[PDB]
Amino acid sequence: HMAEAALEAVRSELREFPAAARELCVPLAVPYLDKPPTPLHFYRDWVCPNRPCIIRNALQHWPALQKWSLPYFRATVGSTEVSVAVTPDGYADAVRGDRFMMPAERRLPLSFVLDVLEGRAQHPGVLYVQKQCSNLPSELPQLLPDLESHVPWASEALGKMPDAVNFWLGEAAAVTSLHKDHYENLYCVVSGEKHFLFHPPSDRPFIPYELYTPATYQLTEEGTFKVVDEEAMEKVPWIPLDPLAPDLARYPSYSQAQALRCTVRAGEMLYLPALWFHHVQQSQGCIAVNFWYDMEYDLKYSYFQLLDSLTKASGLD
Amino acid sequence: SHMAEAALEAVRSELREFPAAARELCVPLAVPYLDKPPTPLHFYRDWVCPNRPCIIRNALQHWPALQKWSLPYFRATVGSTEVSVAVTPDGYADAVRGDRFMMPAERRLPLSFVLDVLEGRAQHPGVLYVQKQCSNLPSELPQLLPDLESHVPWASEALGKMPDAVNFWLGEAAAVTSLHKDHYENLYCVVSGEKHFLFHPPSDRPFIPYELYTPATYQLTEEGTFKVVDEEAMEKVPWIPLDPLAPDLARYPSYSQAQALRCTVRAGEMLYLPALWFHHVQQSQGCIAVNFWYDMEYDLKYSYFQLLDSLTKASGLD
Ligand SMILES: O=C(O)CCC(=O)C(=O)O
Ligand SMILES: O=C(O)CCC(=O)C(=O)O
Ligand SMILES: [Mn+2]
Ligand SMILES: [Mn+2]
Repeated sequence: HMAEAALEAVRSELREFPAAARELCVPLAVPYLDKPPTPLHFYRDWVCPNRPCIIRNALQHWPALQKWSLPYFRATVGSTEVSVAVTPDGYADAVRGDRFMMPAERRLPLSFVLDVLEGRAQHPGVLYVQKQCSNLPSELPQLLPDLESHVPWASEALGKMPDAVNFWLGEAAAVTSLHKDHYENLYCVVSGEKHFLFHPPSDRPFIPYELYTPATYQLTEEGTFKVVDEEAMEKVPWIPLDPLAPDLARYPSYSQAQALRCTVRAGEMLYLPALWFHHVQQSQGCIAVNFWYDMEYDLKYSYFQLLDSLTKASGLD
Repeated sequence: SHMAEAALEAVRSELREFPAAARELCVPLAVPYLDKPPTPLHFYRDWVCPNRPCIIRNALQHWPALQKWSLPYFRATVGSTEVSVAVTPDGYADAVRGDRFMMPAERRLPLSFVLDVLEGRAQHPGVLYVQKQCSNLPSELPQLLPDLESHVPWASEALGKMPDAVNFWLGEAAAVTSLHKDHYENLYCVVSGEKHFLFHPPSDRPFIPYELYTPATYQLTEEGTFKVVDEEAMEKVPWIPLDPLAPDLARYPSYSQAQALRCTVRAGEMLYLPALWFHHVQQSQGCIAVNFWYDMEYDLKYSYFQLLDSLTKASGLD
């Protein structure tokens, strides 16, 4: 009886938190820094308040920035075998139909990827060097001397070294579905550009989540794609909504969230804070590197956990 | 419907678990000690941003006050100075008493008389405490400013701002500061004696009770008795009725699922009391203390605490 009234009160506060939080803590545009910050300034101004920014002139020390290019990769590591994600439509690790679709895993010489990117050669579907798991040192070690194993002022600020360094090189059709990571992320564009769409963690009440049975694409011999359910896998929660084409009929509440878009260009470094929902688009053959630092699990993390569970518990998700 | 009653219980269940879940990750079992002042970066990353307390030793060695300051030294130095003194019948200024938020009687007495009371050479009705705050050290006792620093340099650099106020504290052992929290980063410097702190983290809010009280002020009558005059001009004030020293578990049973964190801060030591932390304060007789208030950043942790506070009310736990 009366409990229903208490439930709507709780729901109203959860619905009001995302607006309150952004007016106080979320920028109106992802800000630019004229130069790398000091470790103290970085932690106080961006890391602790959990706020994104793009740092200019932070890679001028990197040999890679003057050297890296599709022709340079061909000459330098063309024969190196790399892991390449293949999908029919360019959405790896994304909800397609009623399944969480995982990429097809293929080993291919880098040279081939470069030909496909340049339109020199074809392949069914969409290619993306996107292995992660610190794929830069793991698969293209010969490129390590062309960059720093870490961002010194950022590593000093956080008091720890990165847990992984990943290399990203994909087709323009290769889109990363909206998701969040429990890492502090420094995303460095060496060539081309990346188009980032953001939601802050405090938008959680309006970001829909559902459980999907996991599946993987299997690439046939006939040049088509099959779906192989991962029968021996626990189910995985994921965000079904496309921020670029949101289904406001199924999840009207996403309109009450507010996305923050931005583009990061070659030579620029983006600080993407921990737990921020992000969706990523790239230019054809974009070359990028990102540094992952495990986040600190403190009051901000415990608070988000409460927000995430209460979003579900209150029936907003 | 029947689902609504079940949904509300799932919410309340998560809220009641949050304080224990949060403290396992974020709240220490005991207040840690530091052997020397930290660097600005270390101070921000280890204590401020994670929002957790510590006591810093050997941080006041540059303060002449640490060698000079004492009850006798003050008498010679500022004994004739008139200062605002809080007076209450029982030693509890800014505390819930019955159906009113009781504010102390503020009187302007020369400091020479306060020292007499503390040393037992003289007597006064009720309990004396110099706690006016509002930066009462530069405002009322400017002669003492040379004996210390106008701010804490390594802390000011870390927080990127200057202190919003510097307060002088001196009171009887019977004068207790009720449990409350501030919207400030607080650096509490004990110059002489000792202060005993009892803490609750912000995340204990689900079980920390709050009520709205009519404000009233004590009035000392010429006969040495205390009258209660209500403050009609102020709107109702929210305050914590509960006494961590004698908890009324019959009235507020839910405090038992909270967990207090106690510690003592001695002369020469500096406590970092993080913003929004609930704290309750006792002092030895004539304890001498100074504290720096830096305004907190109103960031995501503030919004999160505001949400937790609001949810505590919407859900019926408070
Ligand atoms: O670059 C991408 O496509 C994804 C990047 C990402 O997911 C991350 O850095 O956390
Ligand atoms: O010194 C006391 O008794 C209380 C001080 C206090 O409330 C504070 O430092 O914020
Ligand atoms: Mn990511
Ligand atoms: Mn206080």
